[PDB]
Amino acid sequence: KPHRYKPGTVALREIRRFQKSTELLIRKLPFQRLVREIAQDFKTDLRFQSSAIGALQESVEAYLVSLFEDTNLAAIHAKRVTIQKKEIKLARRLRGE
Amino acid sequence: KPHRYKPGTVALREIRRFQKSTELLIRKLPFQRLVREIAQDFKTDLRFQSSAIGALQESVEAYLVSLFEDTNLAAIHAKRVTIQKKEIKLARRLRGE
Amino acid sequence: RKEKRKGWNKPDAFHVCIVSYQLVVQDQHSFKRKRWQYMVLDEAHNIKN
DNA sequence: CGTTTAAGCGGTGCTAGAGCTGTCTACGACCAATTGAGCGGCCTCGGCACCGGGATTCTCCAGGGCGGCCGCGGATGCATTAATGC
DNA sequence: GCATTAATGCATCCGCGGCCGCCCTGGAGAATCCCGGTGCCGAGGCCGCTCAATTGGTCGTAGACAGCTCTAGCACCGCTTAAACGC
Repeated sequence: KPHRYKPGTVALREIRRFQKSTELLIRKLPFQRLVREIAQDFKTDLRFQSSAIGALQESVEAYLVSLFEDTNLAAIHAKRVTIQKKEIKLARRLRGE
Repeated sequence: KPHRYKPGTVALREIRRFQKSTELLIRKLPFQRLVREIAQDFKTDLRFQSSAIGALQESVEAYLVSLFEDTNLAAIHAKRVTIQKKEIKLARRLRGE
Repeated sequence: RKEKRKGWNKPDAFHVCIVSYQLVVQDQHSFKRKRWQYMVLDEAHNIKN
């Protein structure tokens, strides 16, 4: 007799788990090589401090959280629980972008 | 044999008629008594110039036109042609208000 | 290891524990809580630095 | 579709608040001398980090009594075929 | 040798019997909260230092106070249609 959860249970406790945590969900090294990758073709041989990387990752994380909340309400307006690409284009375009 | 249009024809020629016109759709006297009505409980015995009323009516009209366009696209996202109150709350909330 | 450490603190479920070398670096916050009598090091040319 | 109330507009008598201009006078810009409160440096210890013990509530688990079937074989009808009587 | 005829080897037809699956009730299992238990480390206190705030003097300078003016807003009266409204 295996013990399995029904679909829709672990997402709620993942919301309860991650919504109580203030930690960053993106690792430092792929964001480091990504920031250096975008910084490669703009100005060659640049340097980055130990600071000012968790600021970009922090504003990217919180701005993406607010974008997922507005897109989540946009998917709520469509009377379903799934997020779609047209919800991201709708909630992205309606914010003035 | 009466001559009547099918529902959906006169709205299109009303769009063609009013979208070519730059005139104001709100009368001057109810907007005058409305502006004086909101200006009554703030500061008593105020005066208004002959200008600065079509500026408020112009920004109200154009801002309400852009709100009706964003709300119209919000009703387009709902796969229908009717505007609803939750479309106004959706397009109003998603603009940062 | 959480299953090994759920009969660990209050009673005496073991007279001697077998813990690897590299696991105390991650579990150093947990193994420092309990008092021990003997800690021995096999092949101590790894801790020579 | 017909029926009404009221803005648009032409014209009127005002006035009270908008708007440009001298006076001087508080009153703030510009400059020496002191210093004391605020800033670099330090080094501790009590609140903080993480997890066991145990109670508590969370959240799913598998069997038990009510319906209308198809699977299959016995049959014994049919048709054949050799026995056999002519 | 041929008909016929009883034996008989299959005939499809009929009738009987087996096939379980979905609601209701048997609790099972582990995630969470809270209270200690001890090792860790940076918040703040203390000290050394040190520099723009503070106080006073000078000096000149725009802002409030009238002063006077002037001009479009205010309130209004009456044709003239025209969107608003009821259905």
